[PDB]
Amino acid sequence: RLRPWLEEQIQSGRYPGVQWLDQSARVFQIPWKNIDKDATLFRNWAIHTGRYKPGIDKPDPKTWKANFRCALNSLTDVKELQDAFRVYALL
Repeated sequence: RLRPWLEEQIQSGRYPGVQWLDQSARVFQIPWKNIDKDATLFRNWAIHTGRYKPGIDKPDPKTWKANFRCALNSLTDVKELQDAFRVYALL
């Protein structure tokens, strides 16, 4: 379920740093950066997967980021391009 969701998130542009680097190639970029106030991809992914209920349980970005890294790293159809940001290609 992560690949369909992630595609629209890059598209929304409502996540600073989360943008296409080569839209033709579906190559995009995630800002990989215990308090984070911002509405990051990790937070909204925890919201969407039902694992964070804003305002009623206490924010926790360490776990948001950890759990997003598990989902994204286990996608077979998303590959990381490697040599504070990660570059991925949709496939």
